[PDB]
Amino acid sequence: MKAPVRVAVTGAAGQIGYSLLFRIAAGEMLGKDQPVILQLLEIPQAMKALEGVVMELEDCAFPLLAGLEATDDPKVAFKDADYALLVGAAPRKAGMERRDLLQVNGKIFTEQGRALAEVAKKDVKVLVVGNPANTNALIAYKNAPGLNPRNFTAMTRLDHNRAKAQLAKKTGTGVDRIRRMTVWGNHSSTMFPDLFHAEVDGRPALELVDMEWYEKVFIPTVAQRGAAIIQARGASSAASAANAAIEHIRDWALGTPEGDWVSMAVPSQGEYGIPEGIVYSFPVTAKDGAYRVVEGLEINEFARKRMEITAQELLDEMEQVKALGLI
Amino acid sequence: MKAPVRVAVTGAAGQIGYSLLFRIAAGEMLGKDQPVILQLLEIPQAMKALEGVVMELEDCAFPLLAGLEATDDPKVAFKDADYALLVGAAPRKAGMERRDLLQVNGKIFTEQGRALAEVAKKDVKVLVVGNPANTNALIAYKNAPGLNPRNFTAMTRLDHNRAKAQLAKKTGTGVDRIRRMTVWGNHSSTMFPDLFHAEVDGRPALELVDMEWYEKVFIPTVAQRGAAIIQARGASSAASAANAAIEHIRDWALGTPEGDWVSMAVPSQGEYGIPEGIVYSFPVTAKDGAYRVVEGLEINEFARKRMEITAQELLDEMEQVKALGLI
Repeated sequence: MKAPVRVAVTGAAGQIGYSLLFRIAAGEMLGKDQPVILQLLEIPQAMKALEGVVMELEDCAFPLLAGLEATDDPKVAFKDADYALLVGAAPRKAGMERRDLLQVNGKIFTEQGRALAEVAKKDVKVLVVGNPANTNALIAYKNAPGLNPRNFTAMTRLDHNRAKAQLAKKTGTGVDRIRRMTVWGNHSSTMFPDLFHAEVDGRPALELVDMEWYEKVFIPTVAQRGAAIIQARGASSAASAANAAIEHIRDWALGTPEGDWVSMAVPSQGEYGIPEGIVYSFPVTAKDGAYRVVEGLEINEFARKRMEITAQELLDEMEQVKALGLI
Repeated sequence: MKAPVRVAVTGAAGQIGYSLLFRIAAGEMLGKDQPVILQLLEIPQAMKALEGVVMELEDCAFPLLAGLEATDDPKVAFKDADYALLVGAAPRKAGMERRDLLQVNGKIFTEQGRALAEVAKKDVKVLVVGNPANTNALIAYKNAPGLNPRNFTAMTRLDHNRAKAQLAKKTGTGVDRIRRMTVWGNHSSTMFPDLFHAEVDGRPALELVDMEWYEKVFIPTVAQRGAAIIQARGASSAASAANAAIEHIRDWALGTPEGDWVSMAVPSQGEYGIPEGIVYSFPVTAKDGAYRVVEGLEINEFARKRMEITAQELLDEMEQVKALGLI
């Protein structure tokens, strides 16, 4: 009954894409009643592999996959796109410094931001997964004239889900009974998982766990989780990252649970005193395709300090891209 | 919410498992209101990697995942299991002939067959994906007296889904409009994709495509599809295989659509003249945990010949394993 929506995904032949595309086609991201047209983008040298991915999707015989297209041209992939997941970023080259990484991404996201502004739906919803997510999203929307900056977001949902999982394990309760978890700031190590407003069965989390555990165990464990996965499996956490990306888009489009909220890195408008422009993770609720930052939360010194630290890291990264003339 | 069911999966840390576990935990296999308890099995050397997979699953914060346990002991993994997906088989390393491979698979499935008979639910539904699927299932059920042999099946759903995709592509119609596809016999190359009863938008398939294309293009392409994916992506088609595995269990536990059927390799009871005992793919309809071969179908010589050839291959494999003292 519903008309198909176009979903563009970059870095389509990579690991996250491999764990992501099949669930999207299965209807797990936008609803089992929502047909989807996948428009996949890859760099020229990965087009053969992308064709392999296309064949696997066809071999799933998905009743909701209304269309499937592979290309190496952003203007074709983003054509009339309703949603865009920017997964592909700059590969970690050898003998390459951090700054050098920034310039490569700068070229990638400036071009993609331009393509989007040129051929996608004016209200296209964008999620940046490629690292560094927050700054890449910044570069993208700053280079997307005519489009709504607020429709450019970055992912922190994996960190958010990881936090919920740790709290559940600690308190011995189902993760499904955990709500109001918050991750503030950058996608990086300065990211701040907030338990001050989180609840376990309706009870404040800090009534179940002490501050020492929170500061000395919870925070560092959430921040190091990605590395733990790598040390154990010998590969990055692509499957859980893909799940988080799906949930990020899903909750944004279909809505958040009543009385709960999720984490999304979005362009700041000064909420909580956070500098404008930088893509910062905030607690947010969503309804009918629009999100809103949850304001009014009490912020104590402990949280304040960590929120400012991550904000400053984001300001620093923003300074660097400005210097490089990317924005 | 239904009471939780226990789903055992072997080779849990491998490629198929990585594309399989998350969708199962998401409710894609048994329904969005059916809680699941994943009991994962791996070989001792892969237990660390499996712990990594366990962490990624936790990090998805799945509301339906009521339990999660990793082990290297089949008696622990299959304990009270309602479903068992046997994915892990013998790894083919250099210096191993067919006989060598059959020996190790023989020990693997005799042990798992015995473990299932000893600790799993009496009505445990078993799907064998590890190759050679059909023969491994035979070894498994023959070594599981006490358990319904019809409960031991082998997968042909990927071949089935691939066949539907090719027909859809050729006729230029949505794959959702393709029904009554059938794959008979062995999981291997002698596998026979039947187009004589298939319909496209209600019309007989052979009315839209000719026999020349069927024999010279359709059959070979479906048979070589797995190799085509490897050549394009550089890796096996684990995601589409996991999808097929999910649909195989899903359509069995829940049910097949009205007026349609699917393909499943199951212990023959003499249907269509197929020797008794060998796990052979047949067209089947299913309802709430029980399937039935679609008998009474008109079989032409073109199909008979191929059904006969693939059946002979299975007989020979059965004789090979019998001579090795595995059954």
